[PDB]
Amino acid sequence: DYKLDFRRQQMQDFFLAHKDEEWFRSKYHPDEVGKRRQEARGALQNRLRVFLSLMETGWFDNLLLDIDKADAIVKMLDAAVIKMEGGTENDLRILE
Amino acid sequence: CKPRPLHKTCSLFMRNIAPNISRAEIISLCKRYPGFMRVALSEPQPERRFFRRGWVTFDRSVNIKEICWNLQNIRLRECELSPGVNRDLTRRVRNINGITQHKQIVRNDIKLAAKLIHTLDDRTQLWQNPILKNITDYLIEEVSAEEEELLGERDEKLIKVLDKLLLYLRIVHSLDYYNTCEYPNEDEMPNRCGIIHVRGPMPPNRISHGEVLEWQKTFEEKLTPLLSVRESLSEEEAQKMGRKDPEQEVEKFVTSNPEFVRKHIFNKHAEKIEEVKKEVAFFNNFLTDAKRPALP
Repeated sequence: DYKLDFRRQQMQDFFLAHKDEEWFRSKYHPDEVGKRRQEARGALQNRLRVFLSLMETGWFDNLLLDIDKADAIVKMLDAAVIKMEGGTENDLRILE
Repeated sequence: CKPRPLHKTCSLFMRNIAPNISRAEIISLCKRYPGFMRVALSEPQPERRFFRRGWVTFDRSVNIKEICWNLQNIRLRECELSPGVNRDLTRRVRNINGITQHKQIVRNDIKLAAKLIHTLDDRTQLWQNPILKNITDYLIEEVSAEEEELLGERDEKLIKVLDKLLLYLRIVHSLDYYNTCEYPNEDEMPNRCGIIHVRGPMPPNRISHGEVLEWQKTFEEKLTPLLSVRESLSEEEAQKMGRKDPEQEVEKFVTSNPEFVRKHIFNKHAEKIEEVKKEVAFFNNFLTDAKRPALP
């Protein structure tokens, strides 16, 4: 059996060759995987807050995903990013 | 107080960045220019020996052309960055086929969107979701069959439901529905909410009988990759490749490093025994995964 032994070499060569690199550590290393998901869920919860903020404020109250309201969507998407960065209702005024 | 242009962000772009280079040194390189915000790296690609595409984002009140020139002939760990000024997105709101604003196909998309949100809320572990309350009411047909039996196109009520689901998918989970793709790193990259996809104007000819069903088969086929669980080898296949046992290789570390020597390592040096177990799991997670990074 060669193919079995061949895939062992390639795998183990790659684990050696990319052991200490950031991207590889982040995918598989227990410490870095855990600290990645905390950042992810922390940043995702920030995006959830923004969606719930845009709901009650009514930024997509009369807004359908259609090219007739293409300019209205862009105006909303800007307001989404402003709230992600953390701007108040004052900071949104430049869109008006 | 003056209002800020927080939606606008000018940024740099780097074509080839090495895999051994982390965010740390790229951030601290670009940190000392005022108005710096965040660095974003792409997923490395095996075709270029796992090289990453970078994106250094700056504030709008900054001259990016000077800062791009400043770092133009500057290397970092035997790798020339050579940035270029990443221009803004021109065409954001893009079209798709006009068939997707139909009664039956919107109902189909509400079912699939509801399925995606259930899955993504479990996967990410947020929260229950208020936009998924009484969605089952909108999935069922409601018709006057008896009044036809005895005697004998747009539906905005369904579309307004769909939009709240599709906007949630896009804004929260970075999932553009109609294009059928994720934008996973968006929250670090310069434009946080870039390209959204939108329904077409309208079909010129009649809406065909079987063509509506053929779209639903094709559209659901593209969405199924987005809810893909990460692969794993079988118990025998993983063991034959060489799954290292944690407690066994801890014993190999102790014997290499008689009875008084073993009681010293476990009790005093408690940090090392877990560090070996972590690097075993580091290797086993890479082994178990049946979709590894490797040279093509």
